Amino acid sequence: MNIFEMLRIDEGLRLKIYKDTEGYYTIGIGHLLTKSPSLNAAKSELDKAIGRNTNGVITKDEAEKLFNQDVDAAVRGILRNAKLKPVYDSLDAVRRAALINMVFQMGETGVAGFTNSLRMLQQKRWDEAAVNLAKSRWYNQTPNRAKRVITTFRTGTWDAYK
Repeated sequence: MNIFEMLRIDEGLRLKIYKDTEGYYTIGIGHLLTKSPSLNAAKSELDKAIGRNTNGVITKDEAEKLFNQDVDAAVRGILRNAKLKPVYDSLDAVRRAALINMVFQMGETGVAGFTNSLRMLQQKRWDEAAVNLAKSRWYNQTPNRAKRVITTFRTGTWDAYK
């Protein structure tokens, strides 16, 4: 198990524009296109992302290309963020993947706002951090995925994904 397989499990794969859990236009492996309610706006974002005039449909190769970019972007987002980088640095490789997962899902700014949870994680108070992470809109809107990520933070194992 690794961060790519982990996120493939949590995000799934769809080759045509669709709406994610928040109702936002998305494609591929959880690649958010826009928060705009306009499908045309979403299609324009897609054309720009891929580099060609699409029909709202991409290939698997193109989906995996955006995925690679997006995972790299989540890591870059962590490392340039002054609140997230120290937490990431303090973590083992399995829990580092759980933090990348969170940033992939809700963005650098979103995760950096989890101040109290981040502190508990850096203190390695795993059960307490797990309880704190669940006290969130994130957990309430996507509880099964949040549970998997939180179990990964709690145990430092891949038990939730195997």
